Amino acid sequence: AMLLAPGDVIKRSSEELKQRQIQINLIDWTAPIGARESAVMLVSNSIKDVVRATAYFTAPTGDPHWKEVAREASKKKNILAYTSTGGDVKTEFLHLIDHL
Amino acid sequence: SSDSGPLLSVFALQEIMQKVRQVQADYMFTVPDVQKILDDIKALAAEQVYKIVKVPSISFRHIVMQSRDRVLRVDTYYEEMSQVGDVITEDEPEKFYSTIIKKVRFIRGKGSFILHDIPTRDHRGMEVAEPEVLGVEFKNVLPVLTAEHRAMIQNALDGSIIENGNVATRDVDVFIGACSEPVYRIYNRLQGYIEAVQLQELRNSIGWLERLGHRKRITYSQEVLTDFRRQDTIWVLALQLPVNPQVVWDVPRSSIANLIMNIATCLPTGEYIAPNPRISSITLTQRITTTGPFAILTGSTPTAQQLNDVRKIYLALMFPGQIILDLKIDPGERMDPAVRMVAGVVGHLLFTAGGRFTNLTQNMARQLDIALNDYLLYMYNTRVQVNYGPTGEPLDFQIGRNQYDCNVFRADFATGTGYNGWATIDVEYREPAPYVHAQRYIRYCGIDSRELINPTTYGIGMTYHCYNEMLRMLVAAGKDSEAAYFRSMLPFHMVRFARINQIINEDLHSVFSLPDDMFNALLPDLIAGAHQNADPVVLDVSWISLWFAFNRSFEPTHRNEMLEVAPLIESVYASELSVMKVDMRHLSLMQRRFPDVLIQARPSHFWKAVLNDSPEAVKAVMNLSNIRDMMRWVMLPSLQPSLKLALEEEAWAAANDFEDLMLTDQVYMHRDMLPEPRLDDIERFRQEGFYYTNMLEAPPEIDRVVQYTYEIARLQANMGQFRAALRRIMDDDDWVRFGGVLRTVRVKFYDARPPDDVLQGLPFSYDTNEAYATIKYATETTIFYLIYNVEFSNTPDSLVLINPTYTMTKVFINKRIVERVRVGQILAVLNRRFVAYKGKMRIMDITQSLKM
Amino acid sequence: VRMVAGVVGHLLFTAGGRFTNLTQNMARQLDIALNDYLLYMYNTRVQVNYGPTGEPLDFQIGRNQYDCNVFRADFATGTGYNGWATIDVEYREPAPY
Repeated sequence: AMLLAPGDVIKRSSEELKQRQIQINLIDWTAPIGARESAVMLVSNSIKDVVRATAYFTAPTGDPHWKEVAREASKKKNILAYTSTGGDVKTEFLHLIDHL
Repeated sequence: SSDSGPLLSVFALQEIMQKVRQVQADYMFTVPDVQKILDDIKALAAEQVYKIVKVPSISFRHIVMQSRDRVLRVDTYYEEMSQVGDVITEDEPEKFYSTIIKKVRFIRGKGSFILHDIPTRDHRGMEVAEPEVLGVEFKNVLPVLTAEHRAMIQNALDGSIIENGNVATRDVDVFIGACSEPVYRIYNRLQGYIEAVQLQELRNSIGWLERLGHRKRITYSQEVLTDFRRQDTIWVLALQLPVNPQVVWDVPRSSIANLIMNIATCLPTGEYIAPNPRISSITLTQRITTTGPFAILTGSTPTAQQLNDVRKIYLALMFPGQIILDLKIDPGERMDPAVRMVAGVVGHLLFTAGGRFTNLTQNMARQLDIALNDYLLYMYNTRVQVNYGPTGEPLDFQIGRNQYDCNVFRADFATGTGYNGWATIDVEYREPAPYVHAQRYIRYCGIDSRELINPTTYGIGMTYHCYNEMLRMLVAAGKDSEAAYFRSMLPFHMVRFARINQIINEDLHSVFSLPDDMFNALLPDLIAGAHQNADPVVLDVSWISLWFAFNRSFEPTHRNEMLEVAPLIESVYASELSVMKVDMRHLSLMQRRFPDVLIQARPSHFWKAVLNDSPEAVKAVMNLSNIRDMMRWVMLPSLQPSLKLALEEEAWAAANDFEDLMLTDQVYMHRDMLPEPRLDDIERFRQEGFYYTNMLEAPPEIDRVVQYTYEIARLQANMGQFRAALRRIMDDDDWVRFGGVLRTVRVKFYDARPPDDVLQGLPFSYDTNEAYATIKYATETTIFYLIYNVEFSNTPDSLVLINPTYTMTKVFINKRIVERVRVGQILAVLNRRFVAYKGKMRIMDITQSLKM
Repeated sequence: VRMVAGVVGHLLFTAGGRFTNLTQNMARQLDIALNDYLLYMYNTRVQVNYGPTGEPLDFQIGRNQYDCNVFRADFATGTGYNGWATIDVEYREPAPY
């Protein structure tokens, strides 16, 4: 399961995802112990990995590369989508990753 | 790192190659790229057999004579087929059989065509055929005819109406055309097969494909399951999906090739994932007490050979019986005992021993059990009371507060006790699988693979027998820390076994897997130590590689991108094998039928000949490693039906005769002066031309001909009495025939004086060396038809000679290659029935629907 | 999403009885998805008893061993969809057409 999110929220929340043992491939712009903690394989945002993603998350942000990625993700026939509704994106994004 | 299909395939093939060369070197290369071979076999599967064409190729043509009432009609098929092949020579059997197979392949390939959207014309409210669709060419005779004969030919040409007919409740248009005999036979057989396939087996093939897709949890496209029932499409079935699996498992010495093909075609791609770091925190807490063996685990970056060992041990874990494991001898590196005992316990957990199947030898079990004995005896933080047994074998002592023993822990292949196969069930036969040879189900952990799993929640609250028993053993031994570590380990362990069970019971199901016979017989083969079938494959690993394998795991990221197109590849492979077998059988029968006129040849000769004219992809797939063994292979009547096999059989039946192959042994020598053209009295030459040929209307009188064979001719040549005997025969005004070995012939047409080599040609070559001289039978004999153009009459020396000239060679062919007819009979040969489909109909196959 | 789509489409549409609006391919895919959803086996533990043949949904689940093989689609009676044993077409006073 792969997810697409804006670059700023991934860069700002890198340490929590690293604690979640989720791989990160970012492009900059300047209960007993279980087998695994989260089901997500990769959270990133690029043109190359849109063909492998299965969902995407949209939020108000600023970056010159989110437009094409979001449009190509919306082009997909069979993909899930989530949107942010007010407040902080911190807890909402963390909860979505936890229950994905 | 990542592991995929082709990468692990070439890795395992490299290990197989290095092991086999190490084995072979005791008795006094690079791995081929599997991607290139696989692309070739996919492309060959995508190739078509037939050919769609608007109009059939021309079959007859006409040459006008000087007389206006006579035309000469010639079939172009013999003319264009006599030029196909090579020279026939008596002392090269391989060239002879190569020419024969090339000619029969050409005959088969020429006649395979399907009509589509033929041109038409409206006349008197009906449909009529435009002159180019029917195979008659008469361009030359139209300007030279009279008015009323032109009226006759126009009426006859316009009288070819078009009738309507049905083919499996589909509308078709049928008309009358002209074509040669074997080409029409091949076309009619193809049309008959097309009509016959529409009834029964195509629906069965579609249903079998749907069932196979249902088993493997993949859904096929709507086209391949729906366009069967469409009214406007005709579906021809070149390759039948329910392929018989005996043919692929019958070629000798192919277990490695089938295994590597299965790995290349069915393995998905995945990632290796480290366990939960809270377990690492537990290990760090354990590090306070240094008495633990894994406190000195040295969790550094593994080297390359350790990664290779992990990959090969997981490969051994995937295949239950194909791959066996052993230990690598390392007398150079010095090792601590802690790694030895942790490797021993890890190997006890992760592997299996026996019961129904096995993947280990007795040796590695022996070192494993002695290492576990060393762990339970040598190292200790404090002493624990223990009572030893009377017999001096490992694991024969009672240790702990209770009366718990370890005699049952001893490795035994009869019952498979101690390991994960202790009193569990592994093999199970439930429901007839889509493949009728691999109806088995296996379960390493003991949990079914039908139910889905979720990694974040699975693995809590359930245990199996062997793990619980050893945990009770270890807690009875007083080793609490290792017990807690393994309790942490357990969910990861069961998740990995669930994943491996799913991938082995769901994805690797193919024709290339072993059937139940040798799968069941493998264990007694290893127990008895005597090999009768194909031997198993053994590999080697290191001690710490076991710990690395236990720490790591394999989780698939996504499936192979070509899992859906494998059945077509296996079907076309089996069809090519069947074509090879039927070709071998037909060559043997052809050799046996006529031994007097054909030379005897070794099996290797025409075997190499038939291999030379075969596609390269099946050559590469087959040869991934005698003479009589493949003869025994050919003797088995196992077979796989296909369209190509039917066409090959029909072509062989047509080519059973030699007269239609333009190969004959009827050549004659007779002395007769060449007729001369009447140069004088120019008006007569203008109103009457010249015409000469070699062919006789009938064989000559039987009593006035003598017979020579190869042996007596060779003897006379050795004794130097050949030409004298020929002269003596010739002056008697008799005939002579060069019977015996088959001869190739050619046909040519000349509008002027032919070169002197053709006119003075001899049916033998005579040379001298300095046992007197050598003779060879004719390289080629030419059949010529001389029709001198009267336009050349104003320019002589192109139609006249200087002396009376004697021609010698005559050839008799029973079939009328060239005939003379008047204007009435030039359109009387239209007697063949042609069926066609409209261009508003679509022709589609299964391969085209899958976008190959 | 395929699993939940199958389990919801087994209830949304209708099949069999007097008419249908699905092909057999959709019926088979929906049955497969329903079987996959019923065998997801996520949180609690429940016993399942499989049947003789390998046809989908041929098993019994629950403490009372409920028969769930009748949910398999069949166009003769439509027992696995909205047309299952319910009157669905009727007649009344004549229409103008």
